[PDB]
Order: sequence, then C-alpha cells, then structure tokens
Amino acid sequence: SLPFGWLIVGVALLAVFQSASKIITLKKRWQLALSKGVHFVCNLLLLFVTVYSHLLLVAAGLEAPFLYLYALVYFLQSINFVRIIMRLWLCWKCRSKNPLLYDANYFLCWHTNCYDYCIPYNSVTSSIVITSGDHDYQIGGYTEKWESGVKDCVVLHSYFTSDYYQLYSTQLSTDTGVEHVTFFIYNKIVD
Amino acid sequence: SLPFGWLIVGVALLAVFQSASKIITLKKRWQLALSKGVHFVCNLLLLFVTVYSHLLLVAAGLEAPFLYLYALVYFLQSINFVRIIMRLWLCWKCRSKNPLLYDANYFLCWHTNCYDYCIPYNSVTSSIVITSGDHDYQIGGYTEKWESGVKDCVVLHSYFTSDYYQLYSTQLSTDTGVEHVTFFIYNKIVD
Repeated sequence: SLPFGWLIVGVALLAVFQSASKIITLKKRWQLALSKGVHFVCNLLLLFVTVYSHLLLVAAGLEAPFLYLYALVYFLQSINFVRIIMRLWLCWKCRSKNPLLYDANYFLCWHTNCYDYCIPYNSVTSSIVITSGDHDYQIGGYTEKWESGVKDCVVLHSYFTSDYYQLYSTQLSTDTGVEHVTFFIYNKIVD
Repeated sequence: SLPFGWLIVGVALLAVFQSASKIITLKKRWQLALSKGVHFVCNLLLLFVTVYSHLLLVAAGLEAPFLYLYALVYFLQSINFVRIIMRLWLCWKCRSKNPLLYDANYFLCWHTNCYDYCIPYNSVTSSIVITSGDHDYQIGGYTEKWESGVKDCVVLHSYFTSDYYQLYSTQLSTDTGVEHVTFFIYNKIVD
C-alpha cells in the first residue's frame, strides 16, 4: 500500500522549491547556476508528485479519466528531457557551460587558443556589436571576462541553425569619444 | 470534509501547466505573453496544491511538523507577489507592457511623442549600442518596431535604480560598411 502522506510531503517540497526558484535574481554567474539547479530539483519533484499520484490511482483503479492526462504529462516531460539533451549538445558544440546557465535562444560563440567565448543573444540580426573595455566583452549587458583578442569570424549557434558573422569595422575611442571602450561590428555572410 | 481527489486533480493540472510552460519558445511577442500567462495560472494552481494540502492537515491535525514549512511557502509567495507588484510599477514607470513579458533585470526606456520604446537589457554597462535598420531598433537581439527618431537621452530603469545615457557618436553605413544599418552609441552620465 502507498500512504498518502508521501504525496503531501512531495507537493510541499515542490511548492517550496518552486517559490524559492521564482525569487532568485539572475545577475551573477553563481546566482544563475544555483537557480537553474533548483529548477532541476523542482523538476524531479514534479515527476514525483505526478508519478506517485498516478500510482495512487493504480491503487484506486480510476485511471480511466486521467490516463490521457498522465500520458500528456509524460509526453511533455519527455519533450523537456529532449530539450535538456539539446542544451547539452549545444554546450558541447560551443564548448562552454554558459548555455546551461542562460535561457537565450542563440549564442554568439568563438574559439581561441586558450578560451572559447560564449555570449547569450536573443534573435538573429543582420549586424552584431561587441563592446570591449569597462577589460571584458559585453553584448546586450551579458559580460564575458577578457582573455585574448577577438577573431574576424564568429558563429551564432542555435539548436539547429548556425550563422556566420565577419568583422567589418572597428571603432576606437577617438572615433567615438568614449574612453577605454572599443566597438567591433560584425555582419552576416550570405553564400 | 475535504475529499483527497481535489488535491490529486490540482497537482495533475499543476504538472500539466508546468510542463507546458517549460517547453514554450520565447521568440515572438505572442509566445512571450502566452507562456507568461501560463506561469501565472500555474502559480495559482501551486497556491491551490499548497493551501488545500494545508487544509488537509487541518483535518489531520498534524500541522506541527509542517507549520514552519507552510509559513515559509506563504512568505515566499508573498515575496513573489511583491515582485509582481514591482514589475507592474516598472511597467507604469516606463509606460509599456514589455517588462511583464521579459525577465530582464534592466530596461532601456525612452519616450517620444507617439510611442515609448522599452527594450530588455541584462546589466548596467558603461556604454550602450543601439542598432537601427534591418526599420527597427535592436539591442542584444531584442527588437522594437521603428516609429520615430531616437532622443539624445535614454534611461536604464530597474526595480530601484535608474541610470541616464547620452548619445555620443552615430555611425552610418559609410563609416562602417554595413548597408541600411545605423549605430548609436550612448555613454553613462556621472554627476
């Protein structure tokens, strides 16, 4: 027999973790990971509060009005698992742990001798602007620590599509008037 | 008496909505709102699957090992409600519905005669680059439809802090080599 109290404690823990995750500021990197991890744990609890509940109906024998609902839940959870697998594949592609932490649709990526820069980015654009110097590379507020120079070619990675951007112009302090800040402009390649 | 089946159906609905929300692409505006709305509904269900469960313990009389946990849940939910109120206050401040849709920490905002542009932004930076022309204004991949010119002063809004950025240089196609694309550079004001 399956006691009902396990379902109650599981849903209580799920509520705790969901509420904790919903109020975490996503500003520093360690904040990004921890919150993400919490979601992962919460996801597991969700499975619990689903699967155990389903087992309860197995004890009840009233699965007829809920078999379709539980099948839909499992299908959506499988889709989420496939999404996580795609995220890991993207991480392997760009060789960085940033795509796990951020939820951006696209990632501007480029590899160097010592480091591989990965930066979140929302949507594909004709031009991309990279800002260097406060030194660090910032795009749309997302920041990566400076370790080397930038290559002439950068790649926008997604789940399925990849785009190439080539450096066209570089703006210095004198041409812009902003001290200790340099701008790099990349344009998409059509071929 | 409170039947247990309501808790089961509530947790099933909560699982359905959580799983549906976790697999929605955040690319188009209507996708952003709907997903957000789903979360809202899911949040309500969470309260249900908490509050009803608490009431069950009221029938049980075993609130002693869970009163602190439920108090923590309610405290976190109150914090989330205050966060939603702050989001609405930010919406009223910038006069746009974008901050409801996006989860960005900061928002670049500026008002015109006919429209008030609001664009998500991750963190405060010394310089901000605005890209115009494919016409639209894009920052970090986030896009707003063109309706008028840009003002010399823009404001980065947050929950509590506001920053000012002034236009310093404007880069045209000739100076950059990128056709039909214009760049605007804004620098922070210290005073």
